Amino acid sequence: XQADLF
Amino acid sequence: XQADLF
Amino acid sequence: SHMKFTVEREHLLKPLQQVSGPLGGRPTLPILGNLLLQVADGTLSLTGTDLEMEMVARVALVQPHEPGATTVPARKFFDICRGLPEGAEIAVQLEGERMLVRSGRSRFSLSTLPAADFPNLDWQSEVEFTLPQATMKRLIEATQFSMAHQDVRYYLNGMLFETEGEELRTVATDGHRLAVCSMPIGQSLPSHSVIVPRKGVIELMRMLNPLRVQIGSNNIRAHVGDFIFTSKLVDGRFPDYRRVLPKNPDKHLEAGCDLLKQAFARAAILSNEKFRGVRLYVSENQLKITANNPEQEEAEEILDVTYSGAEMEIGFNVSYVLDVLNALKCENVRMMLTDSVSSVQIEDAASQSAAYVVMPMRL
Amino acid sequence: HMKFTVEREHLLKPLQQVSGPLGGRPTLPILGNLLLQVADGTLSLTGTDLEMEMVARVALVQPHEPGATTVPARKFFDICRGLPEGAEIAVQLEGERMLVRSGRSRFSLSTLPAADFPNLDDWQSEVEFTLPQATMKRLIEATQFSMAHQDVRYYLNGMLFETEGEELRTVATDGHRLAVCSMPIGQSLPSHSVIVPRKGVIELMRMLDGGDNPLRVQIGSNNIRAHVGDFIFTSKLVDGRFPDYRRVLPKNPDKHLEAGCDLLKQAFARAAILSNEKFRGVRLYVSENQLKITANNPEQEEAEEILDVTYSGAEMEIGFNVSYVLDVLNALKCENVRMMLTDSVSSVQIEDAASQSAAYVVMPMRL
Repeated sequence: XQADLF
Repeated sequence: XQADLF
Repeated sequence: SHMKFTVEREHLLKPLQQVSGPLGGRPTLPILGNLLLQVADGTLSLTGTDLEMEMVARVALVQPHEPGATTVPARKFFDICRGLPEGAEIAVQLEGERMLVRSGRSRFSLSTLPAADFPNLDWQSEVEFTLPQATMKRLIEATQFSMAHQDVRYYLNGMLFETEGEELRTVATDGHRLAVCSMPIGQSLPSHSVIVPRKGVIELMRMLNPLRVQIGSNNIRAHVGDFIFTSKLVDGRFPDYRRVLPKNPDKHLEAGCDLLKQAFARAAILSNEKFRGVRLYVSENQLKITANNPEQEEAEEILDVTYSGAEMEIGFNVSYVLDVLNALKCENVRMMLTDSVSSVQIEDAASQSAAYVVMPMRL
Repeated sequence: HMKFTVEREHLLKPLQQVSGPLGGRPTLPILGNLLLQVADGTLSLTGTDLEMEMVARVALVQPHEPGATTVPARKFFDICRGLPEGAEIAVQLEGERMLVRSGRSRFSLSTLPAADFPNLDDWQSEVEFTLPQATMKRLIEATQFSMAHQDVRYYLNGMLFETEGEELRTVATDGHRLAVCSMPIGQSLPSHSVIVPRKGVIELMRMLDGGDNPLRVQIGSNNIRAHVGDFIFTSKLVDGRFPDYRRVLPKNPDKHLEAGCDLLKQAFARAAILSNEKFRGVRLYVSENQLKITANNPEQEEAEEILDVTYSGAEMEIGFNVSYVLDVLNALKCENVRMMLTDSVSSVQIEDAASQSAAYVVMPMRL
């Protein structure tokens, strides 16, 4: 993996 | 609590 | 690795939901979270178990099928079937240690456990009879709230099923309060009494067109259409209800069920959170309910009732009273008393088919 | 002194609304009480948790005496609720007890001094506006599922309320997915943006009954106030710098997918059954006019769904938390969905194919 938007 | 029926 | 069947979604749903009944959350053994699937002749059988009880469902196979057996994850298989479009054709087949489920362009591969590893209950019937769903549902609903939950007296964590003459009777108690309901079933029966475990009573309740019962020495079976429920019985000495029922009550009270319920419900707000004791001052044609708590808060309710007998104060766990009144879904209640240290019998003023006994408190 | 006699039906909705901000385990006992004030021909009822408060005003058409006290909230509401329809509830204070009488029912409750009741500190409004309750309920409902719960980034445990031109906008993100909804309110507003705490978004949401009163909002520096008929809600704001949503929206997506909302939802929901219980990852393969969704778990069980979609562009494989996708599709209560992609490591924008008022951004998982 979850990858982050920020 | 009281009391018991049996 | 040969089992094959194609069934319509709607022929699997109710059976899958019914057999998954005895199955709990967090199964001890992985196979207990599995359903046994067996194809024999033109019938698919689905079995669910928890070792103490089991639920079997039979589904007619009008489409091509191959005989065989396997066990598959219960919730997962039910969810796949339920998640499928209405009217979907569900084609199932075994591919070694995998069960394949196909319907339209949806494909699922579930992991199986050998059918040979599936547990099963061993018995012969002694008492047999039929009864309408509604009679069972009413016998259960009338008493189930009075069952103990996780008592050391393990036989109290269940419901007594008793046959006498042409009647079926259910009894449930937790040592503080008791519920008994008797219904005529239209058949002469031998005097027999067994204890059904609470998890079974719940399962029996959830399978409720007609209902047939077979009682054995250590088992109970219930057939309702294409479903067969079996349960082991509780080995224990259930208390005799006939002895806890007030033998000769001299005091008799009558009141409106709803006014009495609403009065106890309001007094309860200011009763002790742990002990829930309310006081009853009964006097000629009048009831006064009072409650108080450690914070010194007080409630008082006065009601007009039909009462001619001796004045007396009697303490009660208001939850036990409210439980009874919510069970009696009637217009008027009859209360039968004796003294401040003895049980009270509560019933519908227009029916004696159910009776409820509550033991008092010293406040 | 405090004395009032009011009808049961005039207290029920007020007592239920003012008991809203109240937690189950109050730190201070007074925090489980409601402040009761009689002043002129009005009874005011207040409930607080120190971060937020709810006030209700009830008109007094019967004899009354001015005064104040605090009284256990749940108990007073339950007494009133328990009394018959039309009951006339006569309240009077008798020292450290408040007496409640109605018919042949009598209750004596314990009180705490009104003087000890907590006040929210005074503040100055900066932005003021009116809107239908339905607009506010739709702005909240569209985004609330995307707020963080108890994140590190405390400024995400809430919803951004932003005014721009004639529009009110809500944004909610947890760092993994985002939701933004904008509605025109018919009034020119100064550009202002504040963060409402998630507990206050919930309270604001619960005061929106349906109508015959508009919603009057007052936003300040560190507070938000909402007036609906005879109820006034006030909340403290979250002290933080909300991230910019305008930079997380795919800047120039080259890939566009269209599909039926329900068929897409039902397939995802079926694939989800055989996805990892903890991580919930599903694989998306997009190819000409087709979508394939696959899932597998540690037990090596596998699900696969194939769908007809409207897609013309480069083939791509992208991972997603199926719960985040399902949340968006269930939010979008529509006929068709539009998905805008770029690559396997970049966010996807999801929206109704016929409405842009709401937009959802979901960040992928690798495998």
